[PDB]
Amino acid sequence: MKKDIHPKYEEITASCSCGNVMKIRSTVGHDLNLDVCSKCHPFFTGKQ
Amino acid sequence: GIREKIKLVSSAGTGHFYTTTKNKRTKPEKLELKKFDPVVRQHVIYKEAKI
Amino acid sequence: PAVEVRLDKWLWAARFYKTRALAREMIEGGKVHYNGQRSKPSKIVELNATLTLRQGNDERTVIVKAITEQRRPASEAALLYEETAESVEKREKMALARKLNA
Amino acid sequence: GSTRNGRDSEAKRLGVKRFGGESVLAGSIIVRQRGTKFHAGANVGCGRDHTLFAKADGKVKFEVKGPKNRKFISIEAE
Amino acid sequence: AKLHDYYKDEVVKKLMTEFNYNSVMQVPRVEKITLNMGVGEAIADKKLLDNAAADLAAISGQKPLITKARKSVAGFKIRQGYPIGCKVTLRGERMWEFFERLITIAVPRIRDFRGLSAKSFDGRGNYSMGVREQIIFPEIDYDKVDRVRGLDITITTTAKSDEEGRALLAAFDFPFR
Amino acid sequence: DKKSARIRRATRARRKLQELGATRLVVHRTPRHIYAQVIAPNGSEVLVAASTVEKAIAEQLKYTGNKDAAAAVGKAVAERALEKGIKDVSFDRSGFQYHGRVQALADAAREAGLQF
Amino acid sequence: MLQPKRTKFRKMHKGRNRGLAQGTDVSFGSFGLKAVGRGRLTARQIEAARRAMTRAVKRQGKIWIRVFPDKPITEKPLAVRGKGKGNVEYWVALIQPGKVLYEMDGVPEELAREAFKLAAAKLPIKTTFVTKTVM
RNA sequence: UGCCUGGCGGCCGUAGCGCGGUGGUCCCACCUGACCCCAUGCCGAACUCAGAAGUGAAACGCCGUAGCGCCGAUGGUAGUGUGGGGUCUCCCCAUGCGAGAGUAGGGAACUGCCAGGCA
RNA sequence: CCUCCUAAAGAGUAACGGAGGAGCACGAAGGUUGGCUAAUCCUGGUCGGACAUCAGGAGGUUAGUGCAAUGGCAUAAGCCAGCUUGACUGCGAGCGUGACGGCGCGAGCAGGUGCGAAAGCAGGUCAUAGUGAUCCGGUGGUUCUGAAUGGAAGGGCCAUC
RNA sequence: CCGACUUACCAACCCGAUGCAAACUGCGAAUACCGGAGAAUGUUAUCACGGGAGACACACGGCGGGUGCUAACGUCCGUC
RNA sequence: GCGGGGUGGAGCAGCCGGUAGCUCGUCGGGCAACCCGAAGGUCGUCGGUUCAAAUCCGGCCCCCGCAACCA
Repeated sequence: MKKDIHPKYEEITASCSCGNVMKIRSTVGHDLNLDVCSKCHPFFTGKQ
Repeated sequence: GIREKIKLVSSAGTGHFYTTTKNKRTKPEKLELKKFDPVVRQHVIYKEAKI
Repeated sequence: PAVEVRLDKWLWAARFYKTRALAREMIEGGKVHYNGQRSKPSKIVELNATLTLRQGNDERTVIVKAITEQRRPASEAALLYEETAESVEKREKMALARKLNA
Repeated sequence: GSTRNGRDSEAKRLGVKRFGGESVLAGSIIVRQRGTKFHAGANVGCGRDHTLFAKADGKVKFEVKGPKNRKFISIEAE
Repeated sequence: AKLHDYYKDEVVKKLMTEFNYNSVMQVPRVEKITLNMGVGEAIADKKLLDNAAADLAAISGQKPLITKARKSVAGFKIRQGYPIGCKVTLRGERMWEFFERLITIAVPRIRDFRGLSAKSFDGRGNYSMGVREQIIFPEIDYDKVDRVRGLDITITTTAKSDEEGRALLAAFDFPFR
Repeated sequence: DKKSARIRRATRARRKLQELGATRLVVHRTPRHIYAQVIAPNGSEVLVAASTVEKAIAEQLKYTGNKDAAAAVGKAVAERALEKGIKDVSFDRSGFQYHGRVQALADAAREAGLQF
Repeated sequence: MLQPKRTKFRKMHKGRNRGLAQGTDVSFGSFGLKAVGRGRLTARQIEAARRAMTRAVKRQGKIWIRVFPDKPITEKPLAVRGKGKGNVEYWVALIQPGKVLYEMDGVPEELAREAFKLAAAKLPIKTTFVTKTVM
């Protein structure tokens, strides 16, 4: 992988109102707050 | 045609020169190249000059 | 190879008159003046040459260098005829006189 | 009665100057051609205009070789 | 590499029992993820391509390769030798991490979401899907974005055909509807 | 199709060298081993060969796929070549970029006294 | 009238007409009209024979024309000496012996012979009637 | 000495496609990691290095199979050199050469050098 | 002046015969080293639709060649990048083509250089058109000559307009 | 929507069958031409150098052709 | 027989490989003169080249300047 051309990429914690916590990498830098998580989406849950 | 003939004068100070062509419109920059010069016998840098 | 320009042709390009026939009629009537004197339609307009044109009731004097055979939009006509500052002042003087008359 | 044709170019004397089995001195032009119709093989050089010339004395020889079945000229040394 | 070890432990055996494969690597695998757009409206301004490139530098985690006009098309007013979009290819740690981002955060985030078609598989096991909006991704922000934009996501899988493709994505729990 | 691509890129130097008619030192590179041969101008007969698959060289080396192994096989082929009396060859890149283990092979053969 | 929709070259050399024909065997139908001598059949001749046959059979049998005019023949206008090749006037098909000119199916042999006899009078070359052969 | 594998060739479709099957001790391939030698007009895809956990899936090799490709007679036909002739825009005759297409058919390559694993 | 056919399977071959181009372009569009392979079609995919870019498959050069056509081109002569000026100086075994003037191809030798680790390649471009004799003068270098001698003017040789 | 409904119907590519080409060729002669070896024959018939020219308006016929109307005792080429 | 032209209702550049515009005519608005906005071609017709024809080539229709002369 090339040296210094690419944007900064780092481990970041992502949080959601549903409350699960998972480790993920992104270029965003500051912590991420999500309206909908995967485990709380109605279709993925199968409830609706 | 549009290309105008020019002389590449040896920088060795021996007066030898080459003749080539170029067009002034697209490439207004000076032409400079390392070409052989028989009288001094060495590869010396030639700069263009008027014909 | 400069292309010669007629006086009525220049006027028609400048849009002063609706048609070249009207330009010829006005020139032949003596109302139009070139260099402040009566002139025939055959006369040639020249760059930096005064055109003491008389249109309607207000005089104009232009010395424009850009002469165009082709009639242009009025936005271009403003550039086509120069309308020097003295001519502007004289035109506004004539306009004020007309307003006083009215 | 005017015609737009009547124009042609002088013929260029192409073709095979030396045919198979002919003894040629070094440097003799073997074939003059447009494009590498005959390719360069052993002891044969290809000039800039795709002419082929013997690089050594011997007997010229045509043959068919290679996956493309192209013709090759080579000087059997002698 | 959470999806990487997901694949290594349990998706591999799930697919192996489900299709009765003799050799382990016979299970289909996801070789690469490719993101690309047609920015054909870059013929008006060159700079808008730079914004596209920066946006997906942020989205993908690597500097996009600009794409090139393959050949002239007059009907679209483009001639050969013009940049008309960008692309980014993701493999390995990045390919998994982006897949994780997709499944976890992106696929919830599309408005009016009713599913993702199962008919989008090409026919040789490689899946394709189109993303209309970029705000769905966490990295891109709504306030500083320039214009509504989209992209396409292609996943390439050594899978031989459609059913092994859908089985792979189902085992990874990719939504389908 | 790595093999076909490699043969394609090697063919130009291959046929140019065949045209010159010089003795050709061919190198093969593989993730596990590395082979070397010295082929006469006609391209048929092989004069001297040496590879890390051979038990003679294999048991000295820790691993047969590394640059040190490449250097050892290079020294071996050079010694065999000097024994038979070739003393000069033309290297065959063989589509392998002149770098890494092939590069080490070339340097080992050069230091061994083989002129190329 | 039959004419090529497009051609690479507007004018073509006169050429010659040696050799025997190809496509001698009737192939597309039950009956056919052969040629016995060399000739140059114009598009007008083709059209005239076509009309004669079609009307003779009264739109019952299906018709095939195995010759197409594709050689442009030029003619100088009157009162000219030299000065380049003349304009194209009509198109012709070169015919050698054996060339099945026309072919018919779906009609009794007797009426087929009648129609072909009527049409052969419009052509310049001698013709004969030939039937389908299994091989 | 026999089988199998890798490289380098000879030859350039009887030798190449398609379809089915088979191979992992050695060899090959895929494959694990890549901060570094090296590289991505992004990507360890390619190239490159460090290795040997798994496998023969893909590729590769090998065996079989005419759905193709390909090769291809004998006979006739076309053409034509020389001489003669006719009803001379075209033919014919003696003699020499003799196609192309098509038919019967052949066909799933053969082979040299070196190295390695097994018996 | 160049390409094709007429042109009759070596070369050559006329017509107020049939058809098209030239009077350039390029210090990179040259040299070398390394790398790569097209058109077209099908399927899937946001704007995007017949044709934009992405992925895969079929196909195998039907693409591309700076400009006409022919002949070439996968070892690529096609496309990309790094470094560079061999678009060098003096010669030239031999040969092609012309009545001649001339035009063309050229391994190799010497000096020096570029690329390549090296083998090697490079004396312009894929080739064939992109041209102008002699005279008369112009410019720079070189005592070669210099109408008594020493210089100069002019002339000469080389480069060049 | 798919599934297809008849045409006033038009149908691209592909497939099967039949032709045509000077500027089409995945095939391909007879002749001619270049070279090599061999016997017979031929007044060196061949090449080079030198002295002297003439000639550079051709015609018809056979064969292969362009133009013409496969007209001309027409015109322009190739070979005899 | 040789060359030119065929472009909003009329007159016109362009245009001459790179998405059709100007004046007048019409309408409306500003204001007889003058200024602004809009509808208005599908480039004489049919084919070919090109990634693409107002553009470039072949043929066809009409109109224009010419010559169709010496015997």
